[PDB]
Amino acid sequence: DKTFPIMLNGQVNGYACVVGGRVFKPLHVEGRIDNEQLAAIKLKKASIYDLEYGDVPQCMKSDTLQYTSDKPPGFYNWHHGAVQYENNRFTVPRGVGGKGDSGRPILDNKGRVVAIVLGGVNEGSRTALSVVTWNQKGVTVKDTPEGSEPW
Amino acid sequence: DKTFPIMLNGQVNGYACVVGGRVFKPLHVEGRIDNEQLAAIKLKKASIYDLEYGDVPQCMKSDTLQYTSDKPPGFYNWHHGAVQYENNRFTVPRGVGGKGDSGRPILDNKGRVVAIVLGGVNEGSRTALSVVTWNQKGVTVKDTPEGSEPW
Repeated sequence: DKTFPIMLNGQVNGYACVVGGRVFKPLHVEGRIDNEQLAAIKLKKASIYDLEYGDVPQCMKSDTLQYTSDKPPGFYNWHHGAVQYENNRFTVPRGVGGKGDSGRPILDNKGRVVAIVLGGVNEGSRTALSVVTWNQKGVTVKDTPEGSEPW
Repeated sequence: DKTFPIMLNGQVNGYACVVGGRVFKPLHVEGRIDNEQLAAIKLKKASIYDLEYGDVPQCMKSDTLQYTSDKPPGFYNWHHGAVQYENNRFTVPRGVGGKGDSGRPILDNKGRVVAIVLGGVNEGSRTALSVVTWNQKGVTVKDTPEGSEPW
């Protein structure tokens, strides 16, 4: 995958993934993008989903396909781990989920983008993440667990 | 198959397809057909649906069988390559998409016509084709991409 990151004062603060139809960048994290071809994309504020407007040129758009709703309880790959659950997120091994590394998509076996992470730093021995998703009919619904912390 | 070129001062500036029941020829092109039995065709103008008068008799009828709706997203036999999608045209690579080759049919695995190209010289790194499609029961739909120049 080719998801360009957000650089704030030398280090990283988030990952602004590129999905066909709408480029995603969480407004919870800050910093400037460093792609000069994507630097002219208009920064448009949106709702509590922390969404950036998709003014992507069409030929380098839809390079990353996106999984629809009715997602199974099957096996998914996280970029530093693995998760297996349908309604909420499964237990993840600890250590991952620190600070300033959110926005990385949760993929599937076919490589389609299923979900975009927003939180999930630490929630005990079993780690559950606050993550936007598609519920049943294409409704783009965010979901946080109890006592969640932004990432 | 059986598709005809349109002559304009000795050079090719379009391709005319024939389907069982009615012939086809794009509106944006002009010239003379390359057949004596197609020289008596009553030419007429139409809307962007690209409707021509198929007044050919029984002598060369039943040339290309029409493909119905419920088209699968699989392989399709383009003349200069292959197209693999249903909702819109698959991103064909560069090089193809020149000029003067309008109206070329996109065939199937069983030699059945399913769409007729109209435009899209260049979109950038990829190339989207504006074709005519049949939506759900056989109603012909003209589908176009953003800013597609006729071709």
